[PDB]
Amino acid sequence: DVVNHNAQALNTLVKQLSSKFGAISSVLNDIFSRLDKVEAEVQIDRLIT
Amino acid sequence: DVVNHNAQALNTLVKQLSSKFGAISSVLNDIFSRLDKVEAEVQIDRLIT
Amino acid sequence: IRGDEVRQIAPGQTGNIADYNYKLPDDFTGCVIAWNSNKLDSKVSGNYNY
Repeated sequence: DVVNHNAQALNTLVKQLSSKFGAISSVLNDIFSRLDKVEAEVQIDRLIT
Repeated sequence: DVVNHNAQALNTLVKQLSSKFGAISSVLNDIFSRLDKVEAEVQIDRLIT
Repeated sequence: IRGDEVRQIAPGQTGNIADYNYKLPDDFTGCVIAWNSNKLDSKVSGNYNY
């Protein structure tokens, strides 16, 4: 379990890079290119949070 | 370290008042004087959170 | 500005006015005012001063 609690807790974290968190996309460059700067700085703020 | 850990935790808690958290300013009176209520409430919500 | 391009005076926009003529900074903090000037600029022959 000392192995199994450490391999799992990373795999939960790394897969959290695939989440949107209410934004339109999980990819930074799609938000940077498909939106205005004042709205990209809100959606990317949501992703950062 | 018991002296140090309770001194680094407080000072950091001071320095995180300089963070904007995606708002237009880290000073609340500037937000309340430069914007009207409906616009400034989002910025104050971000700072409070 | 010709009225069909009055929306082009905005930060973060692309157009013939917005690129070849002038650009507003993305961090611009100010105001934009527009007004009709048909009685002062529009001529029957055509105003070539602009």
